[PDB]
Amino acid sequence: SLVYFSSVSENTHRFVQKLGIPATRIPLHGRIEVDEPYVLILPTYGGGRAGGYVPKQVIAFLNNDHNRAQLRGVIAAGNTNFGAEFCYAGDVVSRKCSVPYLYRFELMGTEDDVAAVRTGLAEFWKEQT
Amino acid sequence: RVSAINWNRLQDEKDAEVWDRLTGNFWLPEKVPVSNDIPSWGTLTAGEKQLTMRVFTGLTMLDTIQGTVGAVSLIPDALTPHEEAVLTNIAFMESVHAKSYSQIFSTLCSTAEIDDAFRWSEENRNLQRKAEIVLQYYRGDEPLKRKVASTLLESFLFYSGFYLPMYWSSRAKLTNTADMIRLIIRDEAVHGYYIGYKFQRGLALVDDVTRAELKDYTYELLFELYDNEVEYTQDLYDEVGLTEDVKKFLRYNANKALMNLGYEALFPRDETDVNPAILSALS
Amino acid sequence: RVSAINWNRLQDEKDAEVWDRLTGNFWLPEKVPVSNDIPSWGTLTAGEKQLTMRVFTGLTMLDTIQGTVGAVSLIPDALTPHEEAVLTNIAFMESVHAKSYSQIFSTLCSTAEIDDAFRWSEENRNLQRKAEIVLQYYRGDEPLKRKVASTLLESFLFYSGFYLPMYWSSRAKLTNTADMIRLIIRDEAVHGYYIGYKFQRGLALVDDVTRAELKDYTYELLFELYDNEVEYTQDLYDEVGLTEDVKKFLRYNANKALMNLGYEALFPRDETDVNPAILSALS
Ligand SMILES: Cc1cc2nc3c(=O)[nH]c(=O)nc-3n(C[C@H](O)[C@H](O)[C@H](O)COP(=O)(O)O)c2cc1C
Ligand SMILES: [O-][O-]
Ligand SMILES: [Mn+2]
Ligand SMILES: [Mn+2]
Ligand SMILES: [Mn+2]
Ligand SMILES: [Mn+2]
Ligand SMILES: [O-]
Repeated sequence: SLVYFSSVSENTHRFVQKLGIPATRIPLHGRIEVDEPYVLILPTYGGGRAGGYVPKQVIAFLNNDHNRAQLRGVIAAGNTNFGAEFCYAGDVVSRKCSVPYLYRFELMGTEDDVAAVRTGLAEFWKEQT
Repeated sequence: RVSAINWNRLQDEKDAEVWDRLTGNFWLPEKVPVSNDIPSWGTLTAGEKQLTMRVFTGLTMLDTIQGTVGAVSLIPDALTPHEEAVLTNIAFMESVHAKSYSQIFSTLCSTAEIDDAFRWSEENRNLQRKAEIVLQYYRGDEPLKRKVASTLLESFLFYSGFYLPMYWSSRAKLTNTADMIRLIIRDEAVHGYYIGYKFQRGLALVDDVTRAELKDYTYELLFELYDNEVEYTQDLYDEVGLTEDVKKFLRYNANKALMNLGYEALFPRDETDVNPAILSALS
Repeated sequence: RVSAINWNRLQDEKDAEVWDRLTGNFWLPEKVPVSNDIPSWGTLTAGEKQLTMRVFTGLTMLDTIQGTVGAVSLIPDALTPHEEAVLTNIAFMESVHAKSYSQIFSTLCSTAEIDDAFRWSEENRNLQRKAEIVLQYYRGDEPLKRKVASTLLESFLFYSGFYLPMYWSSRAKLTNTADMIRLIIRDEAVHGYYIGYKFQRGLALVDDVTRAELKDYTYELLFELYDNEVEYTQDLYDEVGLTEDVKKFLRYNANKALMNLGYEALFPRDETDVNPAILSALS
């Protein structure tokens, strides 16, 4: 499965659509729950300085014990022009949890990012068996 | 007709997010200690110094235009009053960026060098051409095209010169100056994202015909600016043999600029594989 | 045509002086803890609370106008490129001022109370008239007259509302919110001086005929704005019985606005003897 988050700009939401994998979105308002294991795809939204960088809607979704238990991996989106903050939201989720850091990409991702995440996510799901 | 802004009623929550990040990232060139780069600066040849001076003056030109003309011209085209307030911050911080280069110049270079670098910006046909292109659309009467030209400046035109500070940092030279530039690049990224975000919001208000006319305009303007930037890059980096790598950086950022406007990346991976030492200097 | 700004060669050293002061005085509404004034706010009557809201909302309109339209419209009329950079900072800081009032509103008043203050600002004929006046010259094609309207706004129109926060502070009420206002007034003083200073510099470039025409316009515009401010002040301050002193404060600031433009004070000393407790509150 795939659980992703995107703000009003939907740069991450449009990348998940180009992926072609069915995925569920963390809503901008309210809480949700997932039953099957999933991989998280979230963008970074930090500033100056691991306190923050993660969207508040994702914090609420991850504060849910039932949702956090089924988290298997994290793929972060962002922009290399942010210096050391480049996709640091995935570093925060990977460090403060036991999940690994699968992939990084910028904004909507290039055509190579979609092919890289599809093949990588397929080989990662076969690893969970 | 005007009407006092109510920050307790936001029509677009993204406006507050960008305002908080930009104002929270406030900085001035005095925050970066450029004095420690005096030894490293002295280890550059006369040609290496001249290249850095001209590249920096070229960045000042884009900062002077984007702050004095660019950001201000977007205010009447705002969708919300908070977008107007955010735009005033961009215009100011752009002036801070342009002044930061003069602080670097004052700390490292002599008066004769600075005058030669600024005189070069006046006569360089490629630098003047790229300014005339965006300025015509900043001062025009097509609001959506203006946002495309503005985003292309923040996400593409700047990075032809942003390469050098990262190149020097990769060689353990002018490290503090690179930290100064990194503060600018961090700000530019948010500007290009925000102005591009607002461009997409305006795209949803027009018809399908206008949407296709704007996609053609973006590709035409990108390549017109790219053809001018490749000539600009040759005249500067050909002496140091960095032209081919800067061109990769140019194509790499041109794809980013397109994604800010909602369009897909155009150049393949084999044409944007910039030297990893430069990318490590960014992040 | 544009030309990257060279901060190492200033045609007017005042531009760097004003830039250093304005940027060095940078602040944000989050720096002032307005929450401590909640107890004091509860001791205000329904009319006294509403009076503070209307005064603050009216100030927000002037700040919104000066940041979105006023300061940016002065950029094409600048004499030096550094004057342009200073104006971008003023345009941004003016937006910070407008946000400060929304921050105060959020901490002390309710949503229904805040909406009433903004709905009143849309319908108040005196507040709308003063806004229409400055907007007419901001959007016109007379550069020197535009600078006169800006100076009268920074040095005269604002202080009709600045009286109340100083009045509360002089009575040990809403002290923290008054500290926020002192930060705003600190910026306004430099703005009125700078815009008025540049107005005087432009006066030396025209002939004596135009110079006399602008002195006539200044006295005429001051009289139009003053007569409108007394009606604005009466409708607001008549309930609390502060009208007689606000008019003294108005003449006190009208003299400041005139002197900022290089003209002599108009009201005598016995006509500007504002309450000493209010003048001490501005210290
Ligand atoms: C206020 C703000 C802060 C950001 N900070 C970072 C950052 O620290 N690191 C990074 O890689 N990208 C950063 N970004 C870029 C976003 O993560 C990027 O545009 C992402 O694709 C946004 O995802 P979305 O449009 O789907 O919501 C930031 C963007 C904004 C608006
Ligand atoms: O402060 O402008
Ligand atoms: Mn810049
Ligand atoms: Mn910028
Ligand atoms: Mn103000
Ligand atoms: Mn002001
Ligand atoms: O820059």
